[PDB]
Amino acid sequence: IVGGYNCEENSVPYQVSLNSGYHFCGGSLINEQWVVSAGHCYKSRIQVRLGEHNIEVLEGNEQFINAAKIIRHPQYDRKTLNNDIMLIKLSSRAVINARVSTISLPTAPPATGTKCLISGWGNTASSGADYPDELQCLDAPVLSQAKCEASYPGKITSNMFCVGFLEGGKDSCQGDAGGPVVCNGQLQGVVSWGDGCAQKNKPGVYTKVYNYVKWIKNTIAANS
Amino acid sequence: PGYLDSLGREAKCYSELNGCTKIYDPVCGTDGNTYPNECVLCFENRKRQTSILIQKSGPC
Repeated sequence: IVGGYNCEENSVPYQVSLNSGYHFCGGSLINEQWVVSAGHCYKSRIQVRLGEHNIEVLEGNEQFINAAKIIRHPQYDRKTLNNDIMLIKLSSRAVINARVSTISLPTAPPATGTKCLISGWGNTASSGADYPDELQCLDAPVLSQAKCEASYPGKITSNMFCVGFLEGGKDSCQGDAGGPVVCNGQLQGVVSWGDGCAQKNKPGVYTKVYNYVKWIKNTIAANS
Repeated sequence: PGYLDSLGREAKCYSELNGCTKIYDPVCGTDGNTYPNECVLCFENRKRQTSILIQKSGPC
């Protein structure tokens, strides 16, 4: 997260990390036993960690839970990053408390101007390498379909949308993929891609979770 | 392991969008720099017209 701030303790209880040897993506707890992340975050083995604030110094509410089942969207497209979404079934039920709890799916597609909260342990520098210990938060609005298509001509599918600033300086960055975009208590987006991080007229592009609400519940149901 | 045996490989990127995935999946360039993922090394070689190869996956 470039140009964000340290999340308040208990402000993003739904934030998880995906781990393989290191911190490689984020995710969102959407059920006591299920995480939603990006398709490009797929690996054949993933350890999910829940309740982290500082990713290097244990604070004591962390839960470490290996993935039982790792399901990349079946129409995931590596060329276009269309259907950049993934479900992880935790091998055990998360224990729910103040530091660990679920976030609602969206009941309607994203609205232009809506305030969203973006979070993650990805790069804080648009130039070089500044990976933080402390979980990072960004307030950023949903941008019009027109500004999004102008910024990424012919590359924005109906399963993507833009959140951030055309002025640059504030964005998700490498290490944030799979992380949440929460607007009005609903997971409207997953961190997916962009043209660098925090560049002028190159806001982040996010998977539009609303379009996957039916596939998410159906896939959870079939694997419960 | 002499020069020819130790040569780097070309960054190969599948995504066609003038941008990169925001995963952290580091690679080590023949320049000794860690690139946050292969797409970002491809993008960087294209932008600056450089030929930084991958010595190996992971950080340097």
